[PDB]
Amino acid sequence: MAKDDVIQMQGEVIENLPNATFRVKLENGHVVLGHISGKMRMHYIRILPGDKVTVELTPYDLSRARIVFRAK
Repeated sequence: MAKDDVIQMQGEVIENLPNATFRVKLENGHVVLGHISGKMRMHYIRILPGDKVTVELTPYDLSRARIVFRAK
């Protein structure tokens, strides 16, 4: 199936920063920085270092992605 250049990766949080920003490391070890938003995200969720979450990398670069809900 064809589509944009968006790909969901499975990584774990490594650090936590303000501005609704968070860092997660993929399988290669590289950490990506992004922001978390949405419905379940506005429910005052609990985030901590070591949690499995999904992140969608953008074509802009490999140093900025979108924070997605936890890894199913």
